Amino acid sequence: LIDSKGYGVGTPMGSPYRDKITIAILQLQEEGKLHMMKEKWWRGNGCPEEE
Amino acid sequence: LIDSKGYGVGTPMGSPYRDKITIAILQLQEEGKLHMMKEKWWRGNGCPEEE
Amino acid sequence: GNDRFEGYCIDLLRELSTILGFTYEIRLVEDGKYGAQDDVNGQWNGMVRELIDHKADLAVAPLAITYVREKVIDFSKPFMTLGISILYRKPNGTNPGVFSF
Amino acid sequence: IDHKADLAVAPLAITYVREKVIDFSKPFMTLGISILYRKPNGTNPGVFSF
Ligand SMILES: CCCCCCCC/C=C/CCCCCCCC(=O)O[C@@H](COC(=O)CCCCCCCCCCCCCCC)COP(=O)([O-])OCC[N+](C)(C)C
Ligand SMILES: CCCCCCCC/C=C\CCCCCCCC(=O)O[C@@H](COC(=O)CCCCCCCCCCCCCCC)COP(=O)([O-])OCC[N+](C)(C)C
Ligand SMILES: O=S1(=O)NCN(C2CC2)c2ccc(F)cc21
Ligand SMILES: O=S1(=O)NCN(C2CC2)c2ccc(F)cc21
Ligand SMILES: C=C(C)[C@H]1CN[C@H](C(=O)O)[C@H]1CC(=O)O
Ligand SMILES: *[C@@H]1O[C@H](CO)[C@@H](O)[C@H](O)[C@H]1NC(C)=O
Repeated sequence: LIDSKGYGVGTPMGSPYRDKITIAILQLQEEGKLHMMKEKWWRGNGCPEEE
Repeated sequence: LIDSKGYGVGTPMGSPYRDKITIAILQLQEEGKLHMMKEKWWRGNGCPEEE
Repeated sequence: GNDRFEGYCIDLLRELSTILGFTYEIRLVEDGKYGAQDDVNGQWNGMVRELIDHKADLAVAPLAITYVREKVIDFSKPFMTLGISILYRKPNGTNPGVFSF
Repeated sequence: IDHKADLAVAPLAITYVREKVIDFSKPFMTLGISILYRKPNGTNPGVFSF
């Protein structure tokens, strides 16, 4: 990886939902929900070998 | 990695130094200073004895 | 309505809904774009732009945390972790024949 | 919380219950919980492998 960055539910400048969503992202990350969803969509079909 | 979570400069709940370091941490990253400081400390005698 | 769409960031927006309760409506960005200053005007484009003049409230999409995007709009704390990296072709199968000796 | 300081510049990992009392900046370093264990010494039996 050249750099490191990340996503985010973007809100307008000074919106109240900057705080009520990061409570519900940190909650969904410790419950494993943000890894069950990544696994459900990035599962692909598999590549055979890296020998 | 079991989960994924990160560090962060902690501010009191309501402090405006939250947002002024939010932009400031992003400022060192795209310049490559956060990678440069981490390179300087987490790299040492590499245990190269594999060969 | 909200049933035309599926994906990671539609599953995320449903899971943020059952926690908060804000029942949403998808209006996808029209001039499809993320955000950039046009370097002569200074105006933003797309989903950074439609959050500035308060046309919609969220940006549930791969809208990366960029130093120039953070000064203008308010990002939440991340839900994935990116990195710029190179997509090139895997090399050929070398195929050592049965008469390789 | 009780304002005896202004910042917390330290390895203070962002947790759900810490975010509900103080407010963090955006991460300057990424990690995850991972298991540390002794590198195994010695090799396989391998009386074959001719
Ligand atoms: C080419 C030039 C010479 C040709 C000459 C004749 C060729 C004729 C055929 C010769 C060999 C016969 C078939 C061998 C099959 C074994 C497969 C294998 O890879 O091991 C497998 C099973 O291996 C075993 O553990 C047990 C195998 C049999 C034990 C006795 C060897 C037979 C030698 C016969 C004496 C000759 C008598 C007949 C002639 C007088 C996997 O187990 P491992 O890998 O062993 O596990 C240890 C290694 N490790 C711990 C690192 C993992
Ligand atoms: C039997 C006599 C007959 C007369 C003939 C005389 C001729 C002379 C022949 C040979 C002369 C010299 C032989 C000595 C070689 C062994 C060396 C040794 O002791 O150390 C090794 C013993 O590991 C072995 O090799 C065990 C050998 C036992 C022999 C009997 C087994 C089969 C019996 C019949 C089978 C069924 C029969 C059914 C047939 C179909 C261990 O070494 P180590 O230091 O502990 O290292 C461990 C490695 N590690 C740490 C990586 C794990
Ligand atoms: O854009 S950020 O909020 N700050 C920069 N970083 C860390 C410095 C690598 C990271 C690392 C992972 C992210 F998901 C977000 C960010
Ligand atoms: O705790 S966070 O602020 N939000 C959750 N995440 C991503 C879900 C992995 C990440 C990923 C990398 C980070 F550095 C921080 C966080
Ligand atoms: C050394 C300590 C107690 C710190 C290191 N960072 C973790 C934290 O940020 O809470 C703590 C626990 C750990 O190492 O698992
Ligand atoms: C082998 O490589 C050539 C060019 O490098 C490419 O055109 C061809 O499709 C490849 N064949 C494969 C990947 O089977």
